[PDB]
Amino acid sequence: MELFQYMEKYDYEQVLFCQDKESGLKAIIVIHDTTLGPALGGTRMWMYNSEEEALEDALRLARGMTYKNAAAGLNLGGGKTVIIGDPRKDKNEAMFRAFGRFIQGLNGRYITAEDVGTTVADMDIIYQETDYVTGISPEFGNPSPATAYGVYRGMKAAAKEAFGSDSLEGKVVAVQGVGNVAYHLCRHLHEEGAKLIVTDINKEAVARAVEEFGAKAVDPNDIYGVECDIFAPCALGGIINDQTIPQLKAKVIAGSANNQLKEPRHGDMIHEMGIVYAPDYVINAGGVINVADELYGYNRERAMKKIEQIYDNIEKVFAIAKRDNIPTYVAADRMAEERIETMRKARSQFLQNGHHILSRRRAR
Amino acid sequence: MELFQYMEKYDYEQVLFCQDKESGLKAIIVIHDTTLGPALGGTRMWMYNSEEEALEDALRLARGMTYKNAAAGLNLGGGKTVIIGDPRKDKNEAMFRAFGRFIQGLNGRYITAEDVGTTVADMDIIYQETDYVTGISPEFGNPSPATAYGVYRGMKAAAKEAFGSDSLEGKVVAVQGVGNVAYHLCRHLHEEGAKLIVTDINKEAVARAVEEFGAKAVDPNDIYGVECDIFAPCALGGIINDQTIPQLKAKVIAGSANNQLKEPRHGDMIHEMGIVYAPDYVINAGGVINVADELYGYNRERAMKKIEQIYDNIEKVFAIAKRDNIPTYVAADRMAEERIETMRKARSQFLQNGHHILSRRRAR
Amino acid sequence: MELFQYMEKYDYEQVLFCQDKESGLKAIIVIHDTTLGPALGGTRMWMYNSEEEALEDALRLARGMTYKNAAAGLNLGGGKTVIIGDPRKDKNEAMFRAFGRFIQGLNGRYITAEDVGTTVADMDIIYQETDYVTGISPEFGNPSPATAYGVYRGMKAAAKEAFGSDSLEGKVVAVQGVGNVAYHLCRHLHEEGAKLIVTDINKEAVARAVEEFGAKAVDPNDIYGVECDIFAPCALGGIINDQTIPQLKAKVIAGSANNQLKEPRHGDMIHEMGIVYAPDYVINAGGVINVADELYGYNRERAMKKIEQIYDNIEKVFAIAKRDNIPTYVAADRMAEERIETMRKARSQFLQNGHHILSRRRAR
Amino acid sequence: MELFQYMEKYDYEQVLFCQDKESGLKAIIVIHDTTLGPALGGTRMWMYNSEEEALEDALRLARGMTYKNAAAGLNLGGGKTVIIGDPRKDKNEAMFRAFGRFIQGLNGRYITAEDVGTTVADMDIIYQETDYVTGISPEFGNPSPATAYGVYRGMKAAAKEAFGSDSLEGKVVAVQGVGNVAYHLCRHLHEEGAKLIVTDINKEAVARAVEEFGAKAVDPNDIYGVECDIFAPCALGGIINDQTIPQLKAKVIAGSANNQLKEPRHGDMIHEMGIVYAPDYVINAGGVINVADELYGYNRERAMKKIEQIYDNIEKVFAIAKRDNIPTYVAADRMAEERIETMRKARSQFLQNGHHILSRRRAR
Amino acid sequence: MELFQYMEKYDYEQVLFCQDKESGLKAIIVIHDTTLGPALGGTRMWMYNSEEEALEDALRLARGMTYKNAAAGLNLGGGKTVIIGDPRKDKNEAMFRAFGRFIQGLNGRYITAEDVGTTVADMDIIYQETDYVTGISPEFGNPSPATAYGVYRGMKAAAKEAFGSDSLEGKVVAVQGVGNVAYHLCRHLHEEGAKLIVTDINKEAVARAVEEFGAKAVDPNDIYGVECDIFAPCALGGIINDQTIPQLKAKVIAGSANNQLKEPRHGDMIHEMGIVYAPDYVINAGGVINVADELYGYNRERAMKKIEQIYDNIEKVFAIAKRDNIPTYVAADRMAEERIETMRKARSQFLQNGHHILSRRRAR
Ligand SMILES: NC(=O)c1ccc[n+]([C@@H]2O[C@H](COP(=O)([O-])OP(=O)(O)OC[C@H]3O[C@@H](n4cnc5c(N)ncnc54)[C@H](O)[C@@H]3O)[C@@H](O)[C@H]2O)c1
Ligand SMILES: NC(=O)c1ccc[n+]([C@@H]2O[C@H](COP(=O)([O-])OP(=O)(O)OC[C@H]3O[C@@H](n4cnc5c(N)ncnc54)[C@H](O)[C@@H]3O)[C@@H](O)[C@H]2O)c1
Ligand SMILES: NC(=O)c1ccc[n+]([C@@H]2O[C@H](COP(=O)([O-])OP(=O)(O)OC[C@H]3O[C@@H](n4cnc5c(N)ncnc54)[C@H](O)[C@@H]3O)[C@@H](O)[C@H]2O)c1
Ligand SMILES: NC(=O)c1ccc[n+]([C@@H]2O[C@H](COP(=O)([O-])OP(=O)(O)OC[C@H]3O[C@@H](n4cnc5c(N)ncnc54)[C@H](O)[C@@H]3O)[C@@H](O)[C@H]2O)c1
Ligand SMILES: NC(=O)c1ccc[n+]([C@@H]2O[C@H](COP(=O)([O-])OP(=O)(O)OC[C@H]3O[C@@H](n4cnc5c(N)ncnc54)[C@H](O)[C@@H]3O)[C@@H](O)[C@H]2O)c1
Repeated sequence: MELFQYMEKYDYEQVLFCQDKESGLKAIIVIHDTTLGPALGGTRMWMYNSEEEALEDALRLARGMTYKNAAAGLNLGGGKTVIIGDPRKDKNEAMFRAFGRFIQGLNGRYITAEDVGTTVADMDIIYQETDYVTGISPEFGNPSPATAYGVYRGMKAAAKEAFGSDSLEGKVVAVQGVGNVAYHLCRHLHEEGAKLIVTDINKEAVARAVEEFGAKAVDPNDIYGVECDIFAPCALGGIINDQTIPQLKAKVIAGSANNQLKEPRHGDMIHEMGIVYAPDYVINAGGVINVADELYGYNRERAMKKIEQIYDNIEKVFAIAKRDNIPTYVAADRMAEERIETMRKARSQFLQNGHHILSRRRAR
Repeated sequence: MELFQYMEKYDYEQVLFCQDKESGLKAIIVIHDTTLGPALGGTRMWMYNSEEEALEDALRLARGMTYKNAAAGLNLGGGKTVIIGDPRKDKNEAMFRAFGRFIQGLNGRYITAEDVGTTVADMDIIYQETDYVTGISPEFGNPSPATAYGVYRGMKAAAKEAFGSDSLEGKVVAVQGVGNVAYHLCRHLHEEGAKLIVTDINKEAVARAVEEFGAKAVDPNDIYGVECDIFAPCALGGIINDQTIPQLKAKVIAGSANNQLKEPRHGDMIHEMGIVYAPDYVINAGGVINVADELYGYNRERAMKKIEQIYDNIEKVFAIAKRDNIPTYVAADRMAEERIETMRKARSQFLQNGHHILSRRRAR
Repeated sequence: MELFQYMEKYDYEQVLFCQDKESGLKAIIVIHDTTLGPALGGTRMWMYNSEEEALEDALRLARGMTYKNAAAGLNLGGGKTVIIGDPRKDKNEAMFRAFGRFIQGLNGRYITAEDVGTTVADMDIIYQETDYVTGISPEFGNPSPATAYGVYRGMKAAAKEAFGSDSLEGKVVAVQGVGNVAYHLCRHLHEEGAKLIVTDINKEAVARAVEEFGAKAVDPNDIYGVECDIFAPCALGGIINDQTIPQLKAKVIAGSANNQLKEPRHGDMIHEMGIVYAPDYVINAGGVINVADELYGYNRERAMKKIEQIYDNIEKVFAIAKRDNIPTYVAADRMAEERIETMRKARSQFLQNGHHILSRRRAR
Repeated sequence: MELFQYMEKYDYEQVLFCQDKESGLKAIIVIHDTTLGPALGGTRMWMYNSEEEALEDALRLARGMTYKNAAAGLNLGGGKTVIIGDPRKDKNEAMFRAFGRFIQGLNGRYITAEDVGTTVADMDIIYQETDYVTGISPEFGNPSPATAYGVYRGMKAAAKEAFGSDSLEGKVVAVQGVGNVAYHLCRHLHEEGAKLIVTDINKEAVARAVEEFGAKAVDPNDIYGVECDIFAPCALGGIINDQTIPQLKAKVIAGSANNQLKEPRHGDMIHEMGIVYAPDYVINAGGVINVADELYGYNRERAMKKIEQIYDNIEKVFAIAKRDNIPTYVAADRMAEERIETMRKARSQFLQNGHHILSRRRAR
Repeated sequence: MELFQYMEKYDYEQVLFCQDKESGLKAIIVIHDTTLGPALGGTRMWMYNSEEEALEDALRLARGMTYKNAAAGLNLGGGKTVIIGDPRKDKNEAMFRAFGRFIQGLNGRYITAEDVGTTVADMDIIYQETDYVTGISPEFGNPSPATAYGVYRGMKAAAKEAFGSDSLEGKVVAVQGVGNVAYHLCRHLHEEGAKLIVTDINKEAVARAVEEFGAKAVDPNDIYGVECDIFAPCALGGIINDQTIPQLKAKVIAGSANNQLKEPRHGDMIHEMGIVYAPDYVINAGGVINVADELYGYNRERAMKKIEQIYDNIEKVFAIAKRDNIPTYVAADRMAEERIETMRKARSQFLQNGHHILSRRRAR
């Protein structure tokens, strides 16, 4: 692969291949940047056809988590674990005890959380070996009201961008998927008093939506052509593709879905038309904020006060996009890199007793 | 300025000029005295025309905080920070991360709090770099009921000075400004059963006052000439000036406003007439007590029990003023300096494991 | 002075005005940069006519120590203390106990050493209050053989620059001043087998030089016109001025004197002629290396092995000067700033247990 | 006094004379025995005519607290402080800050609490200097329900001694004094369903007693001659004197009063008659148990479960009194000394990490 | 005795009566002042007729050690232990193990050393229980060359006072007693080249003195009338009495004997005549400096460099005596009290990590 070429083109710190034979563990931990703080990342268990599939996937997700944690305002880096196995039939205790010792042997340099493939029952076996695991605690045990609240605030900011007013009484919001994250979103949007147009691949969830908030049951294939204001995709990625760009009649795209643009040329075309696209990983970053506020000792009010700042994050993305005459998906990356370089240069004076995110401190 | 002459005439320990270029921070931390404990002080952000304006302002406020923290009964010194900038447009994260590291590099020798110009959203960025910051905690998050309760107790003490009885059923209290601190004061004064005469530059707050407690709406320019007993200024400083001294018909001045006397000759004239002036920084010291009780781990009952002692503080000020045949604004300074010198001499025996206000101790 | 303008033009971290009234201390500690490590600097006691004289002097010496400690290879920053007093009649214990507590209250952020005005009898009073003081220890108690050894190595490097050969058998070295630092230098130069031409304002030291190593007694005013190879000034600063540049018949200037060029235009003219000027603060940095190796627990062999690298330091200065087509006194500053920026960027990965120069570690 | 003779006859460890001149403190701390644990004792402020009065008083109370803390089941020794002053007019902050440093300088070897003469407002000034102070905490802030509950349990045990049955439905209890400790006692005695005969020097408290529980208002001088079963003195000491022994018609004396027997010959005569006298410092030891359970972090259920054991303490006193053919006031001392000697001999095996009552341990 | 009156007239911190019955220990520890540091004092074992004899003796020696440790330049207070027993027949291990635990229970607040009555074989039993004991270590094991060296330096200073020249070639020194401390003194005085006149109650030591350095054997009763310059008493106290003042023909009294003046009226008469009396506890303080330098880890060169400063101590005593127009034995007390008050006021700024003499620090 010439793996140091791929590392050198993007400045990856480490890739790290763990293995354990009596338990059957093959894991790839990738730490991209640990400038702001420790590298928080999800632990994803999935079956890949080779090692190179898993390696490329771990490297892309490490870069993505660095820009997410930076542009969210967290003092955390970016990394990602891939466990090569099958989560239906290739789990036991022994691989997670082996894996928790491989995390404890990095000495706090990498913090893990649950992701696609692991549950909060495998981060209890890891917690028996390490402290550097999050999303576990009896105080904590559910990021979906948090992610919905952050999508709500980002939609406020994008509405003040595209229109000037953020009071959404008198707006039309089309929402695809009502799966636990757009559901609380639809709670927030009707409790403000906005009109809702929902769809889903199921109908029982659509029946729940119409019974709760009087939404409009529309078929899933033509959610794209609905004349609305704010289109909020919450189902999958690759939704904005070449096959669907002229189908839109909305000017504000702000949803919780990951990897919304299929190719960056689509983002170029959206910026040439005029659809106000707030970027994908700045809006939906509420769940990562929620699971990173556990590192203080979890408190609901502090974490919701931090999730409230996604309004300001989106507003700075649009300010940089209008200053630099670039699209907004480029403005998100440049916001994050400016925060990384500025905190490299502004935290340079010597202290022999500095605080990081894992520090021992006063109870207060 | 010959800055060591000004430091030597009043025994300032340190002045300390912080600077950071990539974040735009220019700060002046002034530590006057750290005999009793660490130097607690506010962090004030304001735009000054030069450096000398900010320097003179920081030095005056450092001396003022030393006498306030001493005469309140706290084990804390006096200092003050001035950040030279514009709080409407010259804030970001990077200057407060730089500034929090400059506080952490004093090693607990200076504790900061919010003041005129900063909020409790900038002491969360400082808290990511240091423990020596107060007014932040999720247990804590509001000094105004505390400051009003302390003004109430000091008015009890001044009423027992001027009359002998502290039960205020049958008294007349004129209050200017109903802005969040005299409001709870008016709650306390009518729940004792005293008659209220309020005024304000607004009328909606006056309407709220009349609707709540049946106060008397009087115009703001002639609040000074109202025949009353206890005049409680709660709006600005420089109220007692030469233009308004013969306007008074009250004999007890006890309000929460800072810098009440314009010049000390006015205090000389008040003492020559006979108006019982309890001093400004002894009465309104309840908010500093509230934000300094957080250093124990915040508890409401302990802090209110400590705010209750402003009765005794005012009573000792009047005892020293009658012992020493001086005015009361001089009696406040001499009370504070006697407490400083007595705790210098009475805490002189050696211990290798002493407790200060920042010490680690048993949870209990 | 508009002191933040002068701080912002050169990126000073702190200026810090200490004062103590019962002991008579007025001190100015200036910390320029603490990127590489703590700020090591001398404590200089001298009488200045005002505060502004002392302030300008402290600021210049702080910048000079930053570039010296950087270009020497040390993990130390640059700072400087000025005590405003008279060392003949205004010393006692009480000001150094007060001053040692003001250094201990920076928490290791600034390390002090002896300099022009203090002795190793005032850094014993400071040592009773702090650990952040160097040059004191009973293992240690004499930087002059170290500084001479470093001047010897730098002269080796400048001789290989100007000629190609470093074996100095068959060279002519003119040395002014034989005061304890050029004396061991003349030991090294005749034990290699090089011819010496010494001078001094005294004659008894010249008699000692001629009796020891057979040097040539030449008058002090015409040491400049002596036809030689390597001219080694070791007396004062401002030697290379406009009045003496055409007097030289030497092509290698390498001496232990501080502030050799009077103005940088003189360095421009030296580079236009062709005299190989190795810069002043790269050669004579052996004494600072000697007093900074005490921070490990002093060992003579490790410190001499570190002083041996001034050959490589001079060789990199000449490599940058030939790469960048600038003079050598500019090449020294650019070497130091490249080392500062490169160690800012190469030590950026997170550790929660990093080592600095003041760290506790294994005895081994 | 030949003070070491008095110390040697009873094995006092230390007497310790503290003094502070600028605050006016003259204190006598007496530590009798610290075998079981640290010496807990009250701090009593009172005016004595000389030093010898205070010294004899401190020595008697130190021995009394050793036998109380031993026979109660606590891991605490016995000591006592006497401050020589006047609590009406000779208190300030400075003497308690001086005194708290003199307690902190014993290093946990002596723990102080409130007693006759100090309040819980002087153990807040001491708490600013030391951890070895009890009865202060915001969790804690009232030993009187505890002392009453313990008197109730001891009366249960004495009733099973004198009769065999502990169910007190159908008994007659005469109680003198209804001052906050016999009041909750009378609550417990009527909620079991026992008949009450109360008296007091006041009548309003007697009116409260008759209105609450239907007690019988009897004059205070002839409470001694009332035909009853269990006489419970709760007012003063010296009640059982020669003038009142034939006045009794009761066979169970069990009250919360200190120093009940005037001379031990009275206890000899009570044991010769047959009145079941449970001793004074075994019954009323509930308040000391309450203020010593704060040293764990105060919990109400654990402390009440420990106060419940006074039944077993009284039962062992009567078992030793019937085994050894001695009176019961001698049986209390011998119970305590057997516990002291047995815990000297049974805790003799070496540990390098033992637990005492002041130890740091797991939160759990 | 009214022991708090005697404590209050001189500001004694503590008197502390230890006792242990199974070992037979009766000890009186007196701590006078612990402002400068911990209280260093000797442990003296002697038989006194009562307690009051021992108590008065302990109090006088505590005050004397405070002024000695202050005027010597040490960071140590003054205290003194008296053990009431007979050192010929009333020692064992058990009393020193009991006593070492009573010193460890003061927590470093009092440091003990050997004195009249104990040896360095009883401070090995104490060292098995505590660290706060000095004069014991295998590095250490002999204050007499130190005390002689300090007497030599003080005699240098008194010779420059009385004459102007300190080079003692051509002087006459009469020395009584040649017992281990004047012996090394006579070594120093003839190795400078001064003429010696020795005497002693023995003759074999006088024969050793004449054989070594050619001294002059003079009878012991008329050592006082010898026409000399510097009279150096080294035998006992009470030498300068009314019976011997006109016998002197010397003008410089500088010897190592304790308690040289019988009454202070004798010192008044010496100052009225003109005999330059350097005070007793400033000259002979070399042994206390030697045993207090062990607290750093003992090093001979550092301790001798500190003993060298007795020249400067005597010079400041004479400067204060000529400034204040008082005798010199009063000038010694006022030098010490000025050092105590100045270090109370100059070490007042807050640090949470200060160094004292018992602090843990870097090995270096
Ligand atoms: N929960 C969080 O905090 C968080 C964080 C980041 C991203 N997200 C993203 O939010 C999206 C959904 O959230 P979730 O995974 O937590 O719950 P979810 O998977 O239950 O919600 C998805 C629902 O969308 C519907 N769906 C599937 N295909 C669809 C299609 N073509 N068209 C319309 N609807 C379709 C289904 O009802 C599905 O249950 C996901 O893309 C997830 O990655 C969530
Ligand atoms: N909150 C505290 O704990 C605390 C502590 C110390 C001092 N203070 C002082 O209390 C004063 C007011 O308290 P605040 O700042 O917290 O709330 P605030 O500023 O809202 O109250 C001030 C109100 O007074 C009225 N006002 C302005 N000018 C007036 C004028 N000429 N005449 C009459 N009323 C006028 C306005 O209604 C104003 O809102 C201030 O001077 C403040 O410095 C408060
Ligand atoms: N010792 C070190 O480690 C070190 C470090 C850095 C710089 N230096 C520099 O080295 C120089 C001298 O070293 P030093 O101060 O340690 O010992 P030093 O002061 O005793 O040596 C200087 C001697 O030069 C002679 N001198 C004075 N004026 C002269 C003149 N016009 N011409 C010729 N000679 C003259 C005198 O003999 C003088 O004693 C100084 O400039 C010092 O700053 C020394
Ligand atoms: N509160 C405790 O935990 C505790 C602990 C140990 C001992 N005690 C003892 O309990 C006794 C009383 O308890 P307290 O001090 O806490 O409250 P208290 O002092 O208010 O109760 C005493 C009351 O007894 C009455 N009194 C006074 N003289 C009397 C007399 N000749 N005859 C009858 N009644 C008389 C008065 O009403 C008095 O208020 C005291 O002797 C106290 O020492 C209490
Ligand atoms: N060793 C120290 O560091 C130190 C410190 C402080 C004080 N001193 C004092 O130094 C004095 C002697 O020193 P030492 O005790 O260590 O050794 P030491 O007791 O052996 O020296 C005293 C000698 O003086 C002689 N002596 C006794 N009576 C005499 C008399 N009337 N006239 C002349 N000589 C007489 C004897 O030879 C005696 O041995 C003592 O007063 C001691 O208190 C010593």
